[PDB]
Amino acid sequence: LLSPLQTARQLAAEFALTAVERDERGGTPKAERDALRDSGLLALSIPTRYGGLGARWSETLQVVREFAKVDSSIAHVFGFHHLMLATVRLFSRPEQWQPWFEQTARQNWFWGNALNPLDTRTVVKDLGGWREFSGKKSFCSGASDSQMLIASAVDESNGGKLLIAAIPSGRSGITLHNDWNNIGQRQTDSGSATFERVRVEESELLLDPGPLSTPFACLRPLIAQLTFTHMFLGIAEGAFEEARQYTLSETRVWHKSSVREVREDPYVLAHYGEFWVALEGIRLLVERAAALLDEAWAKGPNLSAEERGHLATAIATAKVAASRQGLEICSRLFEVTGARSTHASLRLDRHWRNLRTQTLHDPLDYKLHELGDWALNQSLPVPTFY
Amino acid sequence: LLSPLQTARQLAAEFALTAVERDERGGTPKAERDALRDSGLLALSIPTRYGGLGARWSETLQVVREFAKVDSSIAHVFGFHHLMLATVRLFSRPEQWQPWFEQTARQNWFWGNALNPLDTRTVVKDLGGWREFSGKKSFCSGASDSQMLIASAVDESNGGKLLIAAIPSGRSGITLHNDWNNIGQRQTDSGSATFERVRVEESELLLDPGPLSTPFACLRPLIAQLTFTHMFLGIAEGAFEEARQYTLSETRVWHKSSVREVREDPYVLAHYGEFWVALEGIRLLVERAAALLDEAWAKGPNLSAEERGHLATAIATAKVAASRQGLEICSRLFEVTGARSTHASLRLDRHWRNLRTQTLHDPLDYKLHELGDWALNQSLPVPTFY
Amino acid sequence: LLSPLQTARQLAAEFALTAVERDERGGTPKAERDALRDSGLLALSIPTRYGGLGARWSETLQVVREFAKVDSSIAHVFGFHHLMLATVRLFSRPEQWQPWFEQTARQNWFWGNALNPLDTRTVVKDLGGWREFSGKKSFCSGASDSQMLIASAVDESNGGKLLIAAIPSGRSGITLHNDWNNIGQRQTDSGSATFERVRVEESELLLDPGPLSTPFACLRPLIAQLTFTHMFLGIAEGAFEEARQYTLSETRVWHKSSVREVREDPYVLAHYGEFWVALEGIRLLVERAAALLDEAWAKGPNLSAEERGHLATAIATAKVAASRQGLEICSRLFEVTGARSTHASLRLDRHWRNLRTQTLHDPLDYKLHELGDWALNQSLPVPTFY
Amino acid sequence: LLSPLQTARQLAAEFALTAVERDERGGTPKAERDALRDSGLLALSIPTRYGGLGARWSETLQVVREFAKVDSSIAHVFGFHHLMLATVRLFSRPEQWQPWFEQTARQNWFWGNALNPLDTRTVVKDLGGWREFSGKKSFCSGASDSQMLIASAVDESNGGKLLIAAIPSGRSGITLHNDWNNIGQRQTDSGSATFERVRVEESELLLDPGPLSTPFACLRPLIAQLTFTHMFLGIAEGAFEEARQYTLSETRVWHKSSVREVREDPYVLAHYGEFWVALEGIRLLVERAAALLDEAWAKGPNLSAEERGHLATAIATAKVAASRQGLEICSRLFEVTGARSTHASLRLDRHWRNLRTQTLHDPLDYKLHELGDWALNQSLPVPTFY
Repeated sequence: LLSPLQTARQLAAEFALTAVERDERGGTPKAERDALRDSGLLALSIPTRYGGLGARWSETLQVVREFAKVDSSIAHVFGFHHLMLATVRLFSRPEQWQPWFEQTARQNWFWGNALNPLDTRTVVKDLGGWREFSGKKSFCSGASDSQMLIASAVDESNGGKLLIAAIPSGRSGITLHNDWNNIGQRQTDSGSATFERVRVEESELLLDPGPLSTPFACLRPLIAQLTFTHMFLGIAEGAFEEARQYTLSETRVWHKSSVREVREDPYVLAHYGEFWVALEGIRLLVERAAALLDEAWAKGPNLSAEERGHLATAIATAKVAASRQGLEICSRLFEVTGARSTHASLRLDRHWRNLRTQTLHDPLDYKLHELGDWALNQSLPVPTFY
Repeated sequence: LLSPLQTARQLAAEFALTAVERDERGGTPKAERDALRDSGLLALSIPTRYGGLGARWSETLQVVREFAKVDSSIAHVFGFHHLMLATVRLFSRPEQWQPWFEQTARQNWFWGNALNPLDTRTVVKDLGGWREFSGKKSFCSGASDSQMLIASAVDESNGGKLLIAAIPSGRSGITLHNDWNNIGQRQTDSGSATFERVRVEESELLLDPGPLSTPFACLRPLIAQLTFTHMFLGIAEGAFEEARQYTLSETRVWHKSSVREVREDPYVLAHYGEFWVALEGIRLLVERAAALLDEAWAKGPNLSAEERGHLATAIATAKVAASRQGLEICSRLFEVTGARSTHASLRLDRHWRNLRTQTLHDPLDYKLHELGDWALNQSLPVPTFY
Repeated sequence: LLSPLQTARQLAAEFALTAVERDERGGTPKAERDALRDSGLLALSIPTRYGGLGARWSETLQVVREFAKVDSSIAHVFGFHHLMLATVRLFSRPEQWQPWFEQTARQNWFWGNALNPLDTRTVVKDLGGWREFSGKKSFCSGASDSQMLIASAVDESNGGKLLIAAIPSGRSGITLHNDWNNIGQRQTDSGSATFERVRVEESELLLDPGPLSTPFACLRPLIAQLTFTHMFLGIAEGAFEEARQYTLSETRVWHKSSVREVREDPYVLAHYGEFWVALEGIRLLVERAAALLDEAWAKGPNLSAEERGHLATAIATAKVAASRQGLEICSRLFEVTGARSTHASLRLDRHWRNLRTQTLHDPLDYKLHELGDWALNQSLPVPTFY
Repeated sequence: LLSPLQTARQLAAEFALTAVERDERGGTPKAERDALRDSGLLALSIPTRYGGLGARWSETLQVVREFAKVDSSIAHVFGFHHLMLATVRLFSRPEQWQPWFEQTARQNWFWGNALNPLDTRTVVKDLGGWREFSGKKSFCSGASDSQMLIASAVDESNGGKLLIAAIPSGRSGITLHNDWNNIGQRQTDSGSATFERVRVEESELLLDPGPLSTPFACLRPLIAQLTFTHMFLGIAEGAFEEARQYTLSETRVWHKSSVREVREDPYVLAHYGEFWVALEGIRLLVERAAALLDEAWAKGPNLSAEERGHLATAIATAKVAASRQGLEICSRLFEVTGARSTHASLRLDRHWRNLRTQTLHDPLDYKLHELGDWALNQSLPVPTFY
């Protein structure tokens, strides 16, 4: 009866009831992941001809942003789920990803991450008709309580070429350790995994056209980067709104203030003006990047390298603004909520913690280096794994 | 044969040949204003039915922004000219502004500013069938070398209510001092004037609906504020482009640098990345406000107070970002141009000086206060004179 | 055999072995407080003629700063203990504070805080030869596991004047709730308490000269403010040292870096240069304020209001720099420690959490307001309760 | 009748009467340089046994700071004059610098700069008993209206080794072009020069111990760096004080302000609090560097490399804070002086211009790299020319 956005807004209102408790507990949010299974949003990005909803990427990422306002962990695993589907859609043949799309929309499969282009501990051995992955991996976001995984391994014999495959999460030889113990993103299950002679069929390798091939295939790392960017904006929007309610309800004026109510304090209003200017700038940069992704995705295999590069620059521009100005909002909001807002039962610092931990996996200094290379030299970004 | 934007860019190229020498000289850019007269751009905002070009406000403000990249003083007087035309359009009867629009488009009249809501020195005396303005005025931007002026006066008999009129710039009793001597905006002719029993006919009064009346009439201060905003963006864009060319042509690497060329220095590239993130955020905010102005203007006298309020918030949001981040670009650009870019023949500081002097008339602390009142209390800004 | 600074450093080393686990646990650090009892440092500020160690305030605050580098909660309760001793020294007669100094140095009494000038719930009733406190109090830092408390109450019969007393922490009618549950300062025991007809003798009242009386007595709020300031500097120094060791031991260079080791990465070195500039500025400001406190304290009751005012300005100046630049260090350090430094077993965010929660009780916007009133108008700050 | 500091304060009060006019004119401040000749301050740094005043370096640099508050150009040439005397004192034999010291104190010689370790256009040829310098030089601060110059040349035959000499400014073959045309430091005469077969005696070469030899000799670039640092603080202190007088005298409240007078506006006072916190931090860092220079200078040829390095780090720390926070003060002060403070007759932007132009010859990014190398790796700075 409701559109995807309304369905996501209804789920997020329910997630918000337990978001503070679940930040303290951590672990796997089994009940929340089951609600995502039952809502049908796991097929949001799948076209209608496969039983999906057929949303544009801007709409899919809008839901990730909506979840990140109340629960950035749920947003992370949800956004990564659609990133895994985008991975098989871009790296494999239609004979592969079409059945995967159909089965996902029908059985509500949850896709987790086991792909790390820097963790080289997992290697692949060829046994003729099948492959075997062996080694350890780190940062396996969404691996727990998932049906499918995107797993990677290095060749060693082929100069260390990276190999990507789509395998069931419960396949023999895969061990999810569930050792994720972080200060933020505490319910993304980004722990480690162990692969011991994990059989991989040739029909499960994502080779045509494979990673980092056509500019269309090179949308994969950009989708990953723009997924985090929508999460960052959502975190800041959620921290801003929760700070707004605390200021208006349970915040007393400083005893030296000239205003009787905190709604009219000049310094408080100045802080809120700063938050607004920052958020409005981030919103437009993120949404423009989302619109450019929609138009680039529509090009399909005809996508040009120049258009891919202009999209990469727009995404990184939004990601820098979302990272820096978003983190400043999550810290400065305490100056308008008051000394009583630091009570442990509120966990108001969770927004800063979640944003602080995720903005580190992609150092801002090297993104500014790339944006400056474009601004000064008109150099397009080089396609690499995210 | 050429669109107004192409005509503006062609003028801006010629203006740039003398912009540095004219910044030192100050005074009235008479040759540059005569080029605007012969270009037809003085009728840009006038609808085609009155002999004008019929551009939307976003297109007119884009030309203001394009002139500001090379000559912010010309952009200032050009934007204020169209602001004066919007003043009679919004405040007076069609029997008044229609002939004014017709004669302006036909004779290329240059409209100047003699309106100062915060200067109480000019008073109006009612003689019966006509009135007379008497007093002193300051900040009369574009008054010199103009054909018409928007002049204001206070009625000390009616509690000090402000009265606005449109009178010929050379009417008996009007004396222009040409004492404009400022560190920035040095060719805006913003000196002082003296009114000695200047006759004002009743037909020249802007009374129906008059200033600060309907939401449509309350677009006048927003157009003024958005005109400065496009100028602020243009100044920053011009300083960026000029710094870019200097970095690529004359700047030498520091002797202790790691790169052999300044194009690859990581600190230089990081600075340009910061400039790009800042500029892209300003550009989207400014263009978004321009689009809402187009949509608001199209409503005409059916414009609601709520839609006017959302436009005011969008304009102020873009003005804060353009003012703060723009001035930071005009200062930090010297860190990538080098110690030899401060030669007085280049006047590279003129962008900073122009932006620094103009951001003072609208103090940012009170704009942040207004934006915070909306962000926290959802209070729409009260329409006032700009 | 060891100086007090050497004894403090030796304790700080042992405290650091469990500081991370105790930050998660919260509650009362009973073992750490017993170590302070056996170390003799509870008599650090007491003159040698009363059995104490006779340190100057700069030396006592240096120990607070040294404890804050590894355990800001212990530094908080340790600094407040000496603040309570300064309270009776400045507010009461020598016939009162001399025996208190003697017994404290001889029995290693731990003095806690029950003073809250902004909590009007505790009232005093005059029964004739004695009085009784009744009401509820919050933010009772160091009240648990303490021998003496500085308690306050309001006299609703005399216009609400605040009355301060020094009473045993275990006197009949005093109930400690131990409900302190905060994101930071998690072992300061700053929970709430309830006073049920708690008898207070006239000899226990701090009336001569009493609070906010002479300039010498007005040093009490400045000592409190400077105690937090040394804690803020210590937190930032501790976070810096811990980030330094992590950078040199566990941090790995970004895969797109230009250096083979993280020690030579230009962005990493630039961050550490910013931390050094920030820390050196804070250190000098804090130590300069400590020196003026020593000189002010030496004047005794001959202290002038002007010298007290210049000290207040120097302390607030150092507190602003320590608060703002300190918190920035605690956040930006993650950009040089890396994505693997956010593991929950390290609790590297504890420095930010501790500093973020404590800077809220003294809002910086009003400290800047006070400092501007001196910088512009040369107006000395009015002595008030801290 | 007056001490050096009082004499400098009396000169600076007279310089301030014409500082605004002379910023516009530029050129050589002949009258002001003659006042320095007549005051005896040109012998401030010369010991008493040579007819000088015998000031410590902290006192000499204090005068440079005092001049920079009213006239940064005069401060620059005055500070460089004593830097030239320090050059012969550190690089040459007492048989050379002692007569130079005596003649300077007796005849009030003004020493100018012609030393540029990066401008390699001036070469030296050996003719047996004498040398000849030939080439062009840039940035010859204080060369005009001077009696002695420190001139440098490259050997070419000895692998390009730099050679430094002290020669009379009016020697045959030297041509001072007086083409200094800059946006700031407009009266330092930092134009170019031409050397055509300029004879240099062997007794005029500064070779024992020569440049960059002993750690004591390596104080020369540190004195140069600390001279600029005192100038930067003086510029910011002077801009702050001139802004203070304008705010209190001729600054109107914003018409939307709640305060009746500008002395009590909350945003204005906040800005002044920010200025105070910044200035106080810079003052302590600069003065601590000045004290360390005094103690290092007293070591003489016994100065250790470690003590020289710790001084270099302290100086650079003060220089970064003085450069960045000083420039921010010179820009932000316009937000408290108002829109009427940008009048060209005030030249209030001259403080920002002077500081902006000088902070570029020593890029802050590479100083932070050096301070970070110490903060992280305990690496002392490498002695190089300034």
